[PDB]
Amino acid sequence: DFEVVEEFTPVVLATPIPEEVQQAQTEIKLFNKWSFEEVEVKDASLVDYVQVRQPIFVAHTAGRYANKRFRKAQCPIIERLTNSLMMNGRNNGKKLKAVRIIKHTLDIINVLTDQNPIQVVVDAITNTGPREDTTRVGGGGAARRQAVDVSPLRRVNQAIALLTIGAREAAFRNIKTIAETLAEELINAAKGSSTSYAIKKKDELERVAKSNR
Amino acid sequence: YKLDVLSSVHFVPKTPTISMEDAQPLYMSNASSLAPQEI
Amino acid sequence: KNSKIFSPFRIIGNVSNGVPFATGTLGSTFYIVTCVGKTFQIYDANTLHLLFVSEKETPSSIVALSAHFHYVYAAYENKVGIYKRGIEEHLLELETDANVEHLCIFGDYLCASTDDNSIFIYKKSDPQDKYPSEFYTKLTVTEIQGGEIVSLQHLATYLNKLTVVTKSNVLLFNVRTGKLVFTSNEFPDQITTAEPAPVLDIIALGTVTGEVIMFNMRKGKRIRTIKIPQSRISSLSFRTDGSSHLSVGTSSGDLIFYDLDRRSRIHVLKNIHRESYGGVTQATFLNGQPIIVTSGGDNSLKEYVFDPSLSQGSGDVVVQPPRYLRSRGGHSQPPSYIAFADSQSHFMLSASKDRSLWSFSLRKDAQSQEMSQRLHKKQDGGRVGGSTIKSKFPEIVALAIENARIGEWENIITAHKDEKFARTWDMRNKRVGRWTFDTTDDGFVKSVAMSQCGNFGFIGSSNGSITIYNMQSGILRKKYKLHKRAVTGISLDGMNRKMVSCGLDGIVGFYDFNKSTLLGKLKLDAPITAMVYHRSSDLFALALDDLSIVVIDAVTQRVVRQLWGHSNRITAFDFSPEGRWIVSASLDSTIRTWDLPTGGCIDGIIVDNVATNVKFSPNGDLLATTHVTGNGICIWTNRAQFKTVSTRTIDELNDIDFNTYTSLEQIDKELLTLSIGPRSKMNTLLHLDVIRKRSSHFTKQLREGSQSKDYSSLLATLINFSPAAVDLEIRSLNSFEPFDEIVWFIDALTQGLKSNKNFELYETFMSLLFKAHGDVIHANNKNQDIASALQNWEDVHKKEDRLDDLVKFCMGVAAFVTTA
Amino acid sequence: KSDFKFSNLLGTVYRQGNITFSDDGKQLLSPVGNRVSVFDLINNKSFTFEYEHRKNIAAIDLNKQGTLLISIDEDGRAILVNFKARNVLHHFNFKEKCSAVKFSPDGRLFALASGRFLQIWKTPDVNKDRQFAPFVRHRVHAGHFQDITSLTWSQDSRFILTTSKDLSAKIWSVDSEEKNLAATTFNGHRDYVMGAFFSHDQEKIYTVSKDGAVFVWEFTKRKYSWRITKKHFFYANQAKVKCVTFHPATRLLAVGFTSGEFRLYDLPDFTLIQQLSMGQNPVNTVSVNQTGEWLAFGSSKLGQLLVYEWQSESYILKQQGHFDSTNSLAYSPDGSRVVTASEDGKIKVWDITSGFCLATFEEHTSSVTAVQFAKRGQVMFSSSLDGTVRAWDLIRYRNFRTFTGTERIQFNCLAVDPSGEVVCAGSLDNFDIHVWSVQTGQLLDALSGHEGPVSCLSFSQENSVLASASWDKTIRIWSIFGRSQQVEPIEVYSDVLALSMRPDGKEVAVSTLKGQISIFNIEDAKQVGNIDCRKDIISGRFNQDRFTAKNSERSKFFTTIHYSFDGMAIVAGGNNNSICLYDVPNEVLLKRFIVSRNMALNGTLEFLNSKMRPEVRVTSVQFSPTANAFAAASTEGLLIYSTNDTILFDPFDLDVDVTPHSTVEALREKQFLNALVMAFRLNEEYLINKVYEAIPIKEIPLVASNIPAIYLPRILKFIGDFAIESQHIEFNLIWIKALLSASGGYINEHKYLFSTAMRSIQRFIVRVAKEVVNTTTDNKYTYRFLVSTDGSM
Amino acid sequence: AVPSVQTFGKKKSATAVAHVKAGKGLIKVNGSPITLVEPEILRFKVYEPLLLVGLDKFSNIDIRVRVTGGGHVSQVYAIRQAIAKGLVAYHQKYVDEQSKNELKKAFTSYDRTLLIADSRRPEPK
RNA sequence: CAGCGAAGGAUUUGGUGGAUUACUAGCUAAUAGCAAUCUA
Repeated sequence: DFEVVEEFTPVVLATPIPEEVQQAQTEIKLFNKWSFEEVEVKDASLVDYVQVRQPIFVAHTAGRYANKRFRKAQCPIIERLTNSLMMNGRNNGKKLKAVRIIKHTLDIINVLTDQNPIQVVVDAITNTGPREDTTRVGGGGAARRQAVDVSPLRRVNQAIALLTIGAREAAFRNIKTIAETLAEELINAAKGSSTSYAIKKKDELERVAKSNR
Repeated sequence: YKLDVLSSVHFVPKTPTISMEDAQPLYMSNASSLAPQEI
Repeated sequence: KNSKIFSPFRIIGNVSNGVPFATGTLGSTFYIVTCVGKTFQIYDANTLHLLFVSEKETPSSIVALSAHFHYVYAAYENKVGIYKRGIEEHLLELETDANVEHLCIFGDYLCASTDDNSIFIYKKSDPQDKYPSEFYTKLTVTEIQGGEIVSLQHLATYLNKLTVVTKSNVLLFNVRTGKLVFTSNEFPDQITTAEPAPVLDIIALGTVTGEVIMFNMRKGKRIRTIKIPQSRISSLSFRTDGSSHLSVGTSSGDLIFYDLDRRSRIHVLKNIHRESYGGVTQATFLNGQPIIVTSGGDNSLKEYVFDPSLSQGSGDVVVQPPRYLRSRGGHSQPPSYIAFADSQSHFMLSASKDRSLWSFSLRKDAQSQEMSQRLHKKQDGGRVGGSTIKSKFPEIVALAIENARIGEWENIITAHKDEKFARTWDMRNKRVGRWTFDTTDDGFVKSVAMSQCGNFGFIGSSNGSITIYNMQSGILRKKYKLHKRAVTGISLDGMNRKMVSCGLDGIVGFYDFNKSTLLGKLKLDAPITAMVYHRSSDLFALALDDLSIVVIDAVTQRVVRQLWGHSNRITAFDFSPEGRWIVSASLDSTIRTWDLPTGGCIDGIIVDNVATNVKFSPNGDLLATTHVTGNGICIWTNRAQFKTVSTRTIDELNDIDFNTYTSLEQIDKELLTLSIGPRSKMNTLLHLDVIRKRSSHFTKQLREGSQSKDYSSLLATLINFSPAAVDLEIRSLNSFEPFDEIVWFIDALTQGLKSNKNFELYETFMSLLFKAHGDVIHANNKNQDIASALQNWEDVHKKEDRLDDLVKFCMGVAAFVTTA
Repeated sequence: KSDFKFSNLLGTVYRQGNITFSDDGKQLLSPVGNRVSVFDLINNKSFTFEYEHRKNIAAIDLNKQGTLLISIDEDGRAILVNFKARNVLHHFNFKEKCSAVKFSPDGRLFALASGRFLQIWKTPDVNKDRQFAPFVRHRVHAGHFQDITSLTWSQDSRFILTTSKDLSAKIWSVDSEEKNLAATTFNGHRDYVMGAFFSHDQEKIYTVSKDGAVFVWEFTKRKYSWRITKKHFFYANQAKVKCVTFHPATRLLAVGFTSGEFRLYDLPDFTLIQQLSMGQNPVNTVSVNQTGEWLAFGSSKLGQLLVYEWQSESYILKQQGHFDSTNSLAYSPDGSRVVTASEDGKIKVWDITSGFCLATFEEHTSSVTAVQFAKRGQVMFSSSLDGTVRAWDLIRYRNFRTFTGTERIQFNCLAVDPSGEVVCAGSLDNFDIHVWSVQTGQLLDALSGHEGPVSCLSFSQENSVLASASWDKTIRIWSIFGRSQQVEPIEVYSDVLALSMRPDGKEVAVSTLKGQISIFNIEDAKQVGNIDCRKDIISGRFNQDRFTAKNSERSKFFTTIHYSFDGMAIVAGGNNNSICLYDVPNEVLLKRFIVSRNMALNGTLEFLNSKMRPEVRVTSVQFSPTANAFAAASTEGLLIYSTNDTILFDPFDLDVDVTPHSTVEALREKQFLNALVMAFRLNEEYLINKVYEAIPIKEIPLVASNIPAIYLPRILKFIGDFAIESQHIEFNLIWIKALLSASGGYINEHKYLFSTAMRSIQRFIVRVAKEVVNTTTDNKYTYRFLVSTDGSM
Repeated sequence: AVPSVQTFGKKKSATAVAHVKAGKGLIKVNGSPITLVEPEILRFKVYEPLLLVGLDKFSNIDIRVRVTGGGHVSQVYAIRQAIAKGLVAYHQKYVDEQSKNELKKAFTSYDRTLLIADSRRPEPK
């Protein structure tokens, strides 16, 4: 048929480079394990806000996303998960610890549910983000709520927030750690099991909006 | 003219009835080009 | 066959062909007139500049040419032409059918020897005119008196005599009395050349064995003899600046210099010209000067100079050898490949079978220069191979020049005969480059190309594999393997985005270039021999083996034209620079032009030599063809750059044949139509008072139209004349007692704008009427004739709001669609 | 797309040389620097010849058949051009400075004054093919001792009368047999003889000199031997004669002096018909019409060109250009005229078709740096070095607004709002950006944050975000409107000159001093892609400098870039003599144009002959908003490069059955839509015009509704470039109405495809059709008044 | 005597000098190989100038990086910047400009902070 | 050392010739003469 030759000598270097590292020059995988192609966002209106189309090697892109309004809609969603994981007074700044426990939770997500953990966390985002909410229409403070819709950036924000703080309180004083509780949370949120803090909170917010619609 | 022609890079060049008024604007056949407010 | 697109202009790159040239002397300067086939060319001997080229090609080859002061005498098939400044002044028809093949000019006499050993003398009419013109007598050298006439000369101070040098004898004729004065003794070997010495009544004879005789034409003896064993002598010249040297010229290409005073041999210039092309054909000293001009049959004309002697007291015995001075030259073999170097049609690259790449100038023949083959240094520092005895590269199959990055790096990429790598060249430096691109499959290079970014060169091997190298750094970038038989054409888009290859298995492959994919593959019905990509219109043409030319576009990958008509193998073809025509040339001795819009053959030329190369200029100026015989490049100019040619097919809606459409005057009688004229005439008419402040036949035709009730001639005169005339005719219209001329003008304008033509002018004529003397119409308002004339004018004019709401719709909807 | 050819040369109506008229004196031929411009003064249009001398041209003549021109430059390199085909026939080098060239009245000979030799050559045919040597020399006469200043042929092309710097004038017969009729020489002048003319009957000879004497020579007796019968003097004291001409039929002697004053006399009686002044600079050229009614004067110092009718004392045109001093240009929002901001302090509004200046504006007291249009051609803003931005109404021609700062700085670039509330301007000595309201006059803001001189400003045309870019290697994006005060700085590799902005406001292309054009996404401030342009730049070698053109760092970067209106291309120019255009998806050079081959300019030759001058530079480039062209403000003038569809066969998916023959068979068989799409696939202008006119009015909307969407911009841009000059106004408006009604939603959702084809259509509706509709409306209302009211006494 | 090239990579206070020259293909950071650059979770931040363009660009050149200052993540960002713009500058000066701006296009499409840092800050609102 | 490597290789330099603008010939007292000479 037709084939292109574009290297003309088997490439060998003087510094020995590991075989999986030099295998990573044909496709960029997260932590050299998890592929970014065939990772779709199975809910439209959240594609163009959960970003999985520039593959990365680690969740530590030091780029600047907090100086325009919707610029954090194209931080990769693994890194948005990581950044939302490193928040409380105890664990502020510790992005390498957050990256390391994201690596551990994607390994154990894959070893429990034998599928792509990036696809699992993307399904967890698109199942967790609430599609309706209530504002408090004031009237000076008349305690009545009015149901509003909710924009997709707010849905991705509140999805990552619900998932991460659900993993924190689920790891609060049990035997499991943050990596294992976050793995359980992301798996249950991906399949949508109503056993997770995150989609129970989504179902409560959507049900209250349905109530005082 | 002479101080800014030597303070520059690129080159700068320099009775009968009428001097023909070679330079003159306003003309696409305009006569009353004043504003209605001006009038 | 005469053509109707291209007309012959010149045949460039030619300097000599081995007819012995003539020298001539205007004042104290010298010119050198050399024959190039059927034209001669005059050169300025102080700098070898081309002064003149003869104006018309002679009907056969020029075979003997001489030059007195202003005039050049060129003898071809039967007749002698007398030329001044190229333009022919006279033509002397001889009364024979024998071919004239020698001539001399002295006095009032021109003497021309034919090849049946007859001599024709021609005389001036009155000794003040410029050239010999009338027939005088005929002389004959019969077999008793001498052999074949081998030269015809007049050695000086011989009152109307002629030295005729036959192959064995030397005769001396008196050309007024027609007599044979003196016939010498015989010579034991056949003499080939003669030259008169600057010594009085001495001629010098050169034989077919190796000896120069110095015959004394008054004593009848020979003065001395010079022996050059096993060398046929083809030239003789004498030095005339106080140094008695002789220069003999030998048909193995040697120029030997003798001192006659002290009988020694000064120097030998060996291999001054090629023996295979004739050796040194004419060598002559410019007289009084130490410079000698040689010329050979290898299309070359050189000058050699004697420097003054290096010993400050002896001099005459220490003779410094002759050194080289200026020279002009071209190809010694017919060229094999042709390209244009730039878009200006100034230089053209040209490769020949004598293994040289020349760069010939179309503007000034002094600028023609041989691209040098002196190799660079190796990049790492290792040794380069090759023979020590340096020879030229194998003769060039193909080349591709793309001067986008010219002067920056290597610029020409060329492919040679039966060798597996393609060299590069630099046109700016005019030299070879540092890189030779290999094919990497042990196959010869069948095609080359290069992109118009100038970064990439493409090699197409005979084992079907395209390799893409970088022209700057010389290394393999990519390698496509689609074909299995030889790849004969590679080209690429003007945006470096899609490449197109064609092999002689008859598949055209279409590849994306940035991505390394293929976009498609199209199987034709013959092996493809040559591709030409027209790059602006993205249409490439293939010369198939079934003697058709398939024109196919690269965007949608379809065969879009197929041109039939050639009877043998298509040697070459090329697109017009506008991409409208394609000119092909093939081994049925023909050149055709195809209008690929209509798909037919516009013009055909039957040319006697087969045209092996055809190239258009990158502007529409010139066609350059290259034939099987002839060392030069034939140059044609397209007459369709100055006129327009009909795209109507030859063998063996005139506006659509001349590609025009004269727009018809009005499309429909119910359609408004402006004037055929400038748009500004309405504004000039409406505001010519303020414009200038910022700066009768009519009455007779109006009356006659009021009689006949048809104002067509009136309105024709109105649309004809100028705005000052229009204002001055409308302003004087008898607005006083019965008001006839006003109402005749008004219903003339009514008859006018009933016809829906020139209607903006009829509108301004009504505006000029109301402006000039609408006050009298307002004065005798309710007058019956003028009120009825205005009534029917409004009756026709009220149907003009079609234009109003039409432009209202177009303006409103165009604004809405553009903004929102 | 990329197949631009040199169309026109706006600006610079005259540089150096002699003006010529046509025979039917409708066009005048004017030597601009090394081109030749031809202005048709009745059919209001103009073109410039494509060919190019290598030095400034000094002589022009075309024969009175109008069929071929010959132009000689200031060292004798003649060029013979076919005047109708507009293609050059021959290049002939006369060896020295030729003062005049003239064709005979019978066209068949021309003569020229090369040095002190009068040489007559005979004219090659226009019908003959090009030869290697088409000129055949008639003779060369040498009787003058110094250089010949003028020629004059007689009425019959039989004698020629030449004037020299040597203080004589001579008469030579053309042929040898009349040598005895013409062998005299005419002495008596104190200075250079500037002209020598015959009378109508060729009995009197008038010889005008530089000091101011005109001598009348007659063949009288005091035998008969050419006495001098009367000397008349101009008595202009300080000034002296610079150019003379004579119309022998109307007996009109026209004389221009070195003081701008020209006088015109009725010659054998020497009565001053008129005396008036061009200006203060000398009158370098006088030329006269064949009927003698128009006089064209050229002054060479200010580059000005009058043609003036002396009967009706009035100037047909007054047109002064700008050599070498042109800082900016801007197309009008329909591509009908170009506004030029020039270094002598003035704005000039040049029509493009007719190559002349409509209005000029001198209220800046220093070099105007930038012009920019706004409010859809109603207002025009300019900023200069005298410290002012100011606004110009192009209706009432008034400077109605002037904006200054508070710091006394000089402004180098500006940018206006789309919704023209705010003007904005940046300097090269202040590091701030000055933000003025246009409605009130006040200084609305001073934006600060650059640490280097703000080289360029541009407002995004759609979302109205400001982009500035400065020599601190930084492009910066300011959200000004609506409570933001937001600043986004994008750093870049080197210092920026000429930012430019996409028509949709999505991206911004900056030119840097490295030599590159980088293209950035505005909203997500990351680089989309760059072009590396410093190796396809032609940087010539100056005469004064001692470093090669390869190693020079003078001009290997672009100081002005501009987007195409479909957003897909960038034209670019700088201080070099190449202008380059690229397509920004592929980042590849489409085409590079050599802006000058004049060796009289400086940076033209890369290699100087081994045997200050005005350097060549382009200061502003812009694309045309309506028709597929660009203007470049070089030193020679406003170079206008445009494609045309008459040439270049470039089809669009034709097959073997798609043919002009097939198209006219489909037209004769009246499948009108099939004929229209066959002509679109041919993409042949005559075929599209033929089918377009052959479709009837009854079924314009069926065809226009069934046109496929890929052929929509072709039919729209065809209708635009056709309907500007075509007479079929209702036919073209019917087609426009049918296309806008049938497919005017596709246009609105594909704005930038039809962004130059729709601007060309409303260049037809408001500029010819609305003028006609205005005239018929005024006629209707004057009728209704003149018949509806009471005129009694 | 050798064709060599020096570039600089900076983040907050780390700074890395990279010398690139022709050689056998060895990439050495602070004397040790590139496969030892701790904190070992950002070793692919260091690797991505190699894996973005292929190791066949590095098969003929040897790089050495000297990194001072900063912290762990500032040093890996300085290393990757120095490696990236050193490869670009080597292919500019000693290989062809087409591979030069192909490398610039690949690095700029990944992130232009491999080639241009974010340097002077803050903003005074 | 390996490698490159055809009766040698590298570096430096002086001189000359040709291009560095697009080729209609020299001289003079120039409608022609001269160019061997303008002068009786």
